[PDB]
Amino acid sequence: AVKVGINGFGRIGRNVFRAALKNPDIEVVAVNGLTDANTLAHLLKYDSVHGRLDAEVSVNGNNLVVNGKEIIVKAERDPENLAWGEIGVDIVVESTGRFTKREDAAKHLEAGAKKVIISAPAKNEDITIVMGVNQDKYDPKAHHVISNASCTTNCLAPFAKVLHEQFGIVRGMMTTVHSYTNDQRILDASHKDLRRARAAAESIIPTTTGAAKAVALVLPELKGKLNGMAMRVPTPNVSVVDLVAELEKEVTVEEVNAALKAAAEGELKGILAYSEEPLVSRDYNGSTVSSTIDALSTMVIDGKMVKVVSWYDNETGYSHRVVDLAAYIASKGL
Amino acid sequence: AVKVGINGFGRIGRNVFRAALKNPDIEVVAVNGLTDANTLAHLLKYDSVHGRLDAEVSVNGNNLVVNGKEIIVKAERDPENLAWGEIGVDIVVESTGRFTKREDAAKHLEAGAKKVIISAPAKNEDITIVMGVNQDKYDPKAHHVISNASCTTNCLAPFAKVLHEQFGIVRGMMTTVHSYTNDQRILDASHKDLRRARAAAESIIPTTTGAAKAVALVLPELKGKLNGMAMRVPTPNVSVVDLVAELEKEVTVEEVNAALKAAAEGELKGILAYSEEPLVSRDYNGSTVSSTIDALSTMVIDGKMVKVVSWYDNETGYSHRVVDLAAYIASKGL
Amino acid sequence: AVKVGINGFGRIGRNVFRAALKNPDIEVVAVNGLTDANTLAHLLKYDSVHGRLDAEVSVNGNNLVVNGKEIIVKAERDPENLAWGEIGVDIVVESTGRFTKREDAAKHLEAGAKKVIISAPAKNEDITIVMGVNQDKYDPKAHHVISNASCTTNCLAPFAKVLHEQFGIVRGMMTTVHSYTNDQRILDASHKDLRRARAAAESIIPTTTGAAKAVALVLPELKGKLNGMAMRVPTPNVSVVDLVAELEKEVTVEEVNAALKAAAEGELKGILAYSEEPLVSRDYNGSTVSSTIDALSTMVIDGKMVKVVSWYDNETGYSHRVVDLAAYIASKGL
Amino acid sequence: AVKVGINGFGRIGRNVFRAALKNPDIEVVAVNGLTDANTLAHLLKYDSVHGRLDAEVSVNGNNLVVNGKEIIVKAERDPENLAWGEIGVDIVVESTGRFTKREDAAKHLEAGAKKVIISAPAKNEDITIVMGVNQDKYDPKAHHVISNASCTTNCLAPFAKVLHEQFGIVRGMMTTVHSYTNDQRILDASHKDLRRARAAAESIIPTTTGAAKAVALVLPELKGKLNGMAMRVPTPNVSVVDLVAELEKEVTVEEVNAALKAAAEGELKGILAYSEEPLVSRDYNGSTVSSTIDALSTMVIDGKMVKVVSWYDNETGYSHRVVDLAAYIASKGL
Ligand SMILES: NC(=O)C1=CN([C@@H]2O[C@H](COP(=O)(O)OP(=O)(O)OC[C@H]3O[C@@H](n4cnc5c(N)ncnc54)[C@H](OP(=O)(O)O)[C@@H]3O)[C@@H](O)[C@H]2O)C=CC1
Ligand SMILES: NC(=O)C1=CN([C@@H]2O[C@H](COP(=O)(O)OP(=O)(O)OC[C@H]3O[C@@H](n4cnc5c(N)ncnc54)[C@H](OP(=O)(O)O)[C@@H]3O)[C@@H](O)[C@H]2O)C=CC1
Ligand SMILES: NC(=O)C1=CN([C@@H]2O[C@H](COP(=O)(O)OP(=O)(O)OC[C@H]3O[C@@H](n4cnc5c(N)ncnc54)[C@H](OP(=O)(O)O)[C@@H]3O)[C@@H](O)[C@H]2O)C=CC1
Ligand SMILES: NC(=O)C1=CN([C@@H]2O[C@H](COP(=O)(O)OP(=O)(O)OC[C@H]3O[C@@H](n4cnc5c(N)ncnc54)[C@H](OP(=O)(O)O)[C@@H]3O)[C@@H](O)[C@H]2O)C=CC1
Repeated sequence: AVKVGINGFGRIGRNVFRAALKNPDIEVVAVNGLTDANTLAHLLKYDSVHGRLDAEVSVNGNNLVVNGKEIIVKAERDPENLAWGEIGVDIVVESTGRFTKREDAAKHLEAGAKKVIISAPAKNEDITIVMGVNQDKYDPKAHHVISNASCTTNCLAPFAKVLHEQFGIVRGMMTTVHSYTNDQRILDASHKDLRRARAAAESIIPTTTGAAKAVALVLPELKGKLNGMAMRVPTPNVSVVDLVAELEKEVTVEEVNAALKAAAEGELKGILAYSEEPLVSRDYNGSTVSSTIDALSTMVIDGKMVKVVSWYDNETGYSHRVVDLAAYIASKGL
Repeated sequence: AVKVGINGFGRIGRNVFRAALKNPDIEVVAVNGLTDANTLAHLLKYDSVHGRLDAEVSVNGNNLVVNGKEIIVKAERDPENLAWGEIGVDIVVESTGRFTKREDAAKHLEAGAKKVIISAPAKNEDITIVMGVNQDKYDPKAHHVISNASCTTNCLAPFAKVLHEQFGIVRGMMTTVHSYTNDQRILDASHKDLRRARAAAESIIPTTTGAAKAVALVLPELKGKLNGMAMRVPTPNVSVVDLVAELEKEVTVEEVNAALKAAAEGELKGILAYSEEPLVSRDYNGSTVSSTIDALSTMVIDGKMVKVVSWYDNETGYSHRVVDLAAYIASKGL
Repeated sequence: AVKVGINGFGRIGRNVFRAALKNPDIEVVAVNGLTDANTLAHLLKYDSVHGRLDAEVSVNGNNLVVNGKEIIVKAERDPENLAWGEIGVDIVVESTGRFTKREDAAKHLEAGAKKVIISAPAKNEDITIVMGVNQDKYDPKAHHVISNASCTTNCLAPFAKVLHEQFGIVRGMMTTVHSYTNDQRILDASHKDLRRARAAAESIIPTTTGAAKAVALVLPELKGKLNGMAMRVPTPNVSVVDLVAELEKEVTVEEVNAALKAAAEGELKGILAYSEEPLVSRDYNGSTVSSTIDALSTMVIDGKMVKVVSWYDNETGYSHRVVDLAAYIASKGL
Repeated sequence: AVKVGINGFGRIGRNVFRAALKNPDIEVVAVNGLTDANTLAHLLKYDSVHGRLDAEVSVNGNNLVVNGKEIIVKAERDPENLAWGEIGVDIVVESTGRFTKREDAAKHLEAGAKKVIISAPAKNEDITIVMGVNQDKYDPKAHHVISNASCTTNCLAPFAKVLHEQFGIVRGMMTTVHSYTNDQRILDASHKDLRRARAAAESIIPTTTGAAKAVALVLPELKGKLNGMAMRVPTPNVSVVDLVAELEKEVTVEEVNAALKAAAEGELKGILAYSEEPLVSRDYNGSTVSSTIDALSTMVIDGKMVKVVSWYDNETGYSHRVVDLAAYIASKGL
């Protein structure tokens, strides 16, 4: 229903396009990338991780045709030259990873767009929203350049919000055993992060994460109470968060799990999910929720230190949340 | 000079042999497996994880000849029929993974060996030892079936000791991101643990570990103070411990790091290591220590919550421990 | 209609089941393994390669329930004690990998079955059949212990048949760059084959194959004309046969490609397929045909030496042909 | 003795460096990249595939100090601004993959160098040399910009030369099951070759090669009698060539294998090795030789068709021939 555009047709760009296909409220009408329509059609149809797209994918001239609907293809590397206004696009998904500072992503608004959602942590964005945690603090008048946050922050927040509401977190650390991404190297090559410079499918690669910090942007009362690290491992997709927190109240594994299960059926249905099954990561590939509690891994020590473990498909769940935010923003009118 | 017999020439047994060649104090004279000498020489000679053995390996009759010395090869399924006496083996390394209970491991004693080291956590053993932490508590008169704990416990124990001795650990949670081992499956197949039943090279597989609780055997005062889990990921060797604990005292990163570094250069030299280089797991493949602190990852929240990260080559570090334990026992006079 | 029993609920055993679920002409009524119904149930439901089973899988005591249907779960490691005769089973799929010699597979007949399908190259079988190539030679009154050959032979026989009737093969050699299977080791371990004893997910492993001479069994015209090898590589599923051959006739890539495409659209429809898309292995995961020609890879040198590349999902394509042979055999009287 | 400069400090540039350290005739005095000295020295020091370099590496100013010798680090994205002449560099190793047209490679000569070796196949290069095959055609007067060929052409040419010399090649096809390289993609991303645009570690990926045809640039008699393709698999290093040739004379495996053994221990020692061991890829990681015949894989059909399989560590063997060629050039006069 609401016209949308995707700048940067990559892992997240193509996955948002795939998710958009089932949302009614929105309609992706144009996409921009650095490649031709034929490459774009191929990468869109066949995916190593997500499989063959189930739709009629074709190319007419330099315009994609998916299930009969024509999508316009651009190759304008400079975001102010896209002309979103010429084609009616109201929402633009910024997923190139290059325009995360508000002044750059703002170029889309220059080009005619009304709202810009950045699929990554940002700088000086008008607002940071994690669906299920603070979409409500959104104002159509004041927020135009919204950050959807990171995939890691999307997994953690929802169940950090419950844990906090319920038992209260005094402090905690998280580690995300995360699959590799396109920001890494196939074989030892230059990278600013000397660890990410190393062969991705060959080692456990410790790296930084600002996801633990970022959650304070959506859960202010958790400011200065969390921190953590990341460990990129040799799987192509699906990651897991392992949170160890000291709470204010005294609990047991059973009360902690009952709490998460309740939210998963209540307020966070669709965002937070609860699994009591002993699954592995390849089983979460295709998961649309942002966070699935591995109930079997919950642990308590001294009645005050919990260990919660959550799964998340960094591409599918996050892409879906981009679609959700898009459609939510659109419903608040613009 | 002390004759060593190895039962179960697999990953730990072969590596223990490899490590044994570097130490003259002991002499491996016998090895028991369930294949021919020819299959053993090849598997000993070519290692996918560690590379070719630097030494002459040959097959004479059905005994191995490594650097001219002939090693007796046995094919006794039943430990009771090994006759370690007939050939003078003094210490036996029990590395089959099948005889971790006193009932079975003791069969080696009844068969003529004086001491047995189980290269894994055991049941009803005379004593559980982690070198550098409590070997001093070994009693040559009272202890015959010795357990050398697990590779995880060996990693965490030596630094847990430091943090505790000098700071005080109220409570802690751990996660070891572990390479996969031969107890897993290449493709989905039957397994007691439905998690380790899944294709090892394809997923991040959460599983259990008694390592955390096993620290209490070697460090009695940390009984019931720490607990944890594991996450098997797609790498062939090298693992890492992630400990998150609450100290008695309020420290800083530098504070913690100073203590671990000091310990490694003095107290726990050769056992505990300290690294300030941003390395990846592959870099630790071949490392002989038990624990190398990834100093760039030490982290503190509030001054009370610490996160320390430590690398350990699960096969090489551990096997050099088995060799050091076997040399220490023998020094107490068999 | 026909009632089926599966002996060895392995990768092939469970994928044959998944395939059968869709077919009304057959009916899986019981499975045997070396584990409990709860383990089999979980393995049948979550697959690391093919994903979750879209059906209702549950347990009823010791029995499996799948979509309202009850499947008998046994755990008899000796075919002699299977009693298929008692439960009404007509066709038994022998997919353990341990009973491929008539002397062992015929036990199923003695146990009351009417036909046995060996899911691998057999010894002293009654007939080896490659659907599409020679199921026509199947005699219902004479053949009862049937071999469905190997996944590689099922890939190769279809197009070698076509090229041979079309231009006639004079001699050729093939290599199957194959995915690793459960017959290999995770990390270096004992194996009847020292190539296969090496860490599977770590190297390109040359190994032997009987698939190319086995072809002679279904197309005797090609006896002593073909030969070949295999190289197991680090992918969990999907393989590709590489055939280079000397032709009786001089041809063009374009002629060779036209023959193959015609056979796929006509005679060999559903077994031999043809593609002109620039695809990779992950793309053929789920494929039901036995052999898919990668036309872009087709080459010709001197108009006499050709090269033909074909894909095959070693688990799915092969699992579907077992079901196909099951229904064919059935229809011919049982 | 002869001062060398390396341009492009990548997998091939750093490996040539490791090689060069161990060669008395050459001396790398300078390297040019596109990143800071510290990033370069960490990449040189730790290698995920080859290990920790045994030599003291440090960064004195913007220069690298290796084993006491200071190496000049430049960061000129443009060849002619390199001033190789000022610092007295005679031979420049071109390993960026960007200056393969003799016109671009000539810019080094513009900048003061006397000779340029392109570590890849070139366009309009002066002479293409494969060590052991045609280094004798090098003319110190006529040749300035020289191509060392590709790792694949270096594996194929030496045994093709032997086969055609002893038996005579009527024609043949080849396939190099090759490891992935930096020109590939981590996860599905834009690429000129749609096969290479796919996740490198996840699939078997069929691609094209110039190798088989490029053989004629070293062995002209073989012009037109060869062609092949490539298949990159999920291994980080070490490749294998699989040639099936229709020979002129009727031979036996023993005869094909005897001729190869002779040359390996005679005329081509150092370049062609011969193995009768059942080895796998990981075993050739670090081989300096250009081609090792897997004697066990040698097979022949109809007395005229043969298949010979050869291993080659694509980074190390090739990096050792560049140094070799460099040293041979130095010997002929600069
Ligand atoms: N992968 C994941 O798990 C997640 C990633 N993200 C974030 O999303 C962003 C992109 O990541 P991801 O999709 O993973 O990576 P990709 O590299 O797969 O996607 C980035 C895309 O941007 C395209 N691109 C670059 N510049 C332009 C341009 N100027 N105009 C048009 N297209 C352009 C690139 O095209 P080309 O390839 O031609 O260079 C590429 O297709 C980053 O901010 C990342 O941190 C957030 C959550 C999850
Ligand atoms: N892998 C690692 O990183 C570490 C492992 N451990 C422990 O070490 C032990 C071995 O593990 P790992 O080395 O990985 O396993 P492996 O599976 O590689 O080796 C096990 C060996 O035991 C042999 N074996 C089994 N039964 C017998 C028997 N009855 N008589 C003689 N030989 C026998 C096997 O022969 P065959 O192969 O023919 O079946 C096999 O080589 C386990 O207890 C494990 O928990 C502890 C620390 C680290
Ligand atoms: N995988 C492939 O790509 C293909 C394999 N094949 C052939 O299929 C056959 C099966 O192979 P695959 O599916 O890969 O292997 P798996 O190991 O997964 O399956 C073998 C099944 O055999 C079971 N089994 C072993 N002994 C018994 C017994 N005595 N009684 C009951 N069940 C038993 C195993 O149980 P458990 O694991 O609990 O011990 C397992 O469930 C082999 O002949 C193989 O050559 C043919 C085409 C394709
Ligand atoms: N890899 C192998 O197995 C083999 C490769 N080759 C050939 O070697 C060449 C490079 O291969 P490989 O090492 O694999 O690739 P890499 O990408 O690892 O190396 C490319 C190197 O060149 C650098 N670079 C790029 N442009 C410039 C520039 N303008 N000035 C200075 N430095 C530059 C890159 O730096 P940066 O990373 O910061 O961009 C990088 O260090 C190619 O021609 C390849 O075909 C030949 C035999 C074997």
